[PDB]
Amino acid sequence: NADNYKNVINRTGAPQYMKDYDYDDHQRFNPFFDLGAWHGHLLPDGPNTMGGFPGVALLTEEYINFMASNFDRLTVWQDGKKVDFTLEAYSIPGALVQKLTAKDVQVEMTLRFATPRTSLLETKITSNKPLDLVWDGELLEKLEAKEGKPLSDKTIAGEYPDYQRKISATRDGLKVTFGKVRATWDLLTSGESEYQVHKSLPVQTEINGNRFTSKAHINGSTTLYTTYSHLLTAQEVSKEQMQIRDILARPAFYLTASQQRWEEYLKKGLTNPDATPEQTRVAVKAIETLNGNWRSPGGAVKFNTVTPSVTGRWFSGNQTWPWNTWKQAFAMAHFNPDIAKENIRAVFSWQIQPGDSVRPQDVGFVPDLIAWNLSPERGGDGGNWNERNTKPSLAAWSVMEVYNVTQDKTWVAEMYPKLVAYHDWWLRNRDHNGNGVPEYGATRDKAHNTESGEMLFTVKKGDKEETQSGLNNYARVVEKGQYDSLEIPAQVAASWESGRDDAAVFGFIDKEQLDKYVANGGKRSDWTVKFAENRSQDGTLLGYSLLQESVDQASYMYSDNHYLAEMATILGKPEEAKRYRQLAQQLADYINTCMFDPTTQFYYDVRIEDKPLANGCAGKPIVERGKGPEGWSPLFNGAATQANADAVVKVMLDPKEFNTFVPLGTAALTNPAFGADIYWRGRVWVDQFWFGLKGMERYGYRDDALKLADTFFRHAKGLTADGPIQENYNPLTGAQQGAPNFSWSAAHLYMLYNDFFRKQ
Ligand SMILES: OC[C@H]1O[C@H](OC[C@H]2O[C@H](O)[C@H](O)[C@@H](O)[C@@H]2O)[C@H](O)[C@@H](O)[C@H]1O
Ligand SMILES: [Ca+2]
Repeated sequence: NADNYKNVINRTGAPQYMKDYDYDDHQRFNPFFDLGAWHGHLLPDGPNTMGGFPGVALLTEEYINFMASNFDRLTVWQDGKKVDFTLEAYSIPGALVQKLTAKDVQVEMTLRFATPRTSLLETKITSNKPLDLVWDGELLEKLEAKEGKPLSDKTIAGEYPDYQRKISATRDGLKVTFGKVRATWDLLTSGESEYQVHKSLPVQTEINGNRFTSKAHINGSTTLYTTYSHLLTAQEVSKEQMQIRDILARPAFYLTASQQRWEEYLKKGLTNPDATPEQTRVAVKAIETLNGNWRSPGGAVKFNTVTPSVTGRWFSGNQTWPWNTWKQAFAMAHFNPDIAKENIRAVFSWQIQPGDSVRPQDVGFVPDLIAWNLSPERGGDGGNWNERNTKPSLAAWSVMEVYNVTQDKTWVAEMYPKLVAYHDWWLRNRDHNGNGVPEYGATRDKAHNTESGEMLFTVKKGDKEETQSGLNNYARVVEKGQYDSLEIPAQVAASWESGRDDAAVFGFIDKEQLDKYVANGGKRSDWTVKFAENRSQDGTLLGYSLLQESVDQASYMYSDNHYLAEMATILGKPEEAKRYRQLAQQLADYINTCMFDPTTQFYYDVRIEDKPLANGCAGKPIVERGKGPEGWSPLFNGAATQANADAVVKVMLDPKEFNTFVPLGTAALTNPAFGADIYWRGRVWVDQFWFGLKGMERYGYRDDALKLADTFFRHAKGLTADGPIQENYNPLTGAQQGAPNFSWSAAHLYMLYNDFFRKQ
């Protein structure tokens, strides 16, 4: 029951700036969103906010921007005298609650969500005499701050002259109008968006520039109702009036709907009886977090989706990525299965079709990033929407977990063809050596190449830049190697497509570390990831590949074939299933044979060397760039043989390798590029962690995973505090880092609850 879980996350705070950013540019507060709505609310922290839920957070299509600190804050007056209240404020799963206590008057305010654009406040007043009610509010003025401190003296209206915010009174409340602003990286409004306030009683309203006062009289105890609605289009504004009228006409129905929606989340969700109360509350933090990141249809995205973080700088709006989607939907299938199915649908709703007007050669491609606004290339003015690359595909796994939970045959029939086209695209456009095993890469694009299809790249040295074109020139410039750095947009995009930005296995390594690598007898060339282009037989360019085959990528492909075979068998396709089992078999054979080094007893990526080996392997395992989580991807995805897996677990459990203060980080201590505070070269991510625990388990090492889970739990910082879920942990110290309310950490924290956490 909800009440058992008060203040799981700290949702207090009084924003002072539109961008009230923390150190990494994320909104430093944690607003309550639900039902996919495009606004959210914080709790009051003291006297100045008491009587209201401060911090109206607006989701301006692709970003989170605060509107007001105080907005619709109640204050109570009896015989011209202000009533003095003391405050209790708390969140629960699915609602914010605050109570104001005094001698002769008491107020109970409960804020829940009614529709995907409209939240509902219930104000329950209890009094033995008549009362005068004052609500007040004030829009924000100041622009930007970091850690509470201002970065400038810039004002919101200065920065956006065409915003022209205007508070206006109405027949049953007030409203805020917003002018058109197309600040592509900051603030995005249609020109007809609004924040509407509607009340269940007549009120009298005074507007004073960018603040308001509103008054009313009541005879005694009474429960009144208020709607708050952020609406982004003229068409939304019209289509809501009707739904506001039905909420005020029957509030209890909507409270009850929400109230019940959440009891069912918690019921379906909290299914591990071995878990401790502390661990069960971590699971609920994740469910809240995950549900908060759920957005309803909005702009170009016709489905309900889930973003990496609603308070994130670049993860807000309905901006959706396939990678974290699979992880999110795997977890949310175990509690909010409806929206898990929609998240998957949303990612596949812009899958490339035959005859596409941008990339007809990318059929099956699933974009890296979809959002409210399409790219100029597709008709919109969006700067985030991205088809430079996809991301690593665990689609079939994620789709199969929803079916595991629901048993819905029609779900599998819906998805199968979407997945098969994605599978086919990998093999056609990401297998430079037609050898059956994928590379990470990039697509053909404005940013990657000329209109002739000649790959762009910039050569840098000292203060000198030199943009050039063509794979011929690129090859040469690399051979000579007379540059400080070499920027290839297409190669930059394949690091995105890898899922890891700074990774050792893709050649990234700081001066001082590389120097010690050389002093230990390495050559600098060992860290140079070559790059090539994929052409059809017709000579058409299809994209690019890293001249390197990644072991995680091959493992995910094994999974893809594995699950597509089961899906095929379920849909009564025995011959398509036999073919996927065979592809799977060839991938396991290639992974074990080509990517496992018996010497160091672990898996690694392979180079696509200029000529293949005697055993069909495109190259030798890239052991010289150290070990990392990809090493146990074959265990997780089930590609590994019992023996090879036995070896990998030996390494994983070794204190000098991956078994650290927080285990299973993103580079072993023995990696040459290792850095404890480096995101993808040391720091522990919960997904990788969990892939690893599952991997041990699958090959008989459940009790060892349970140990590591207990270590993770005792050591990972803040896990049982009330702070938002973040991205990763330093493996030596436990410090958290990365964006608050990070979905996939929630996805996988939740699954750690479901699989491995227990009473010790
Ligand atoms: O938009 C493509 C990109 O989106 C996500 O990364 C957002 C990044 O945007 C800027 O590069 C910013 O400076 C970074 O700090 C921020 O993480 C995603 O994580 C990438 O994989 C890629 O899809
Ligand atoms: Ca290949």
